[PDB]
Amino acid sequence: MEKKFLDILVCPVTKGRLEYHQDKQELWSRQAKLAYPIKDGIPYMLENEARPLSEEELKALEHHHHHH
Repeated sequence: MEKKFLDILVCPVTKGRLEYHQDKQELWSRQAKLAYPIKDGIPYMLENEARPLSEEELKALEHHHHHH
């Protein structure tokens, strides 16, 4: 039942849902068109460290990615 516990990650502005993927530890947001970096549990939603997503990536947010 351990969801909505650590699974409450949302954007600081749009406050929409986020799903993380390992390897790069990136948070993808279509609602913000950005991607946030995670440093071992330290999300950097900072202007300097937050990077935009490409259209491809944006388009690949039509559904959950690597959730299954």
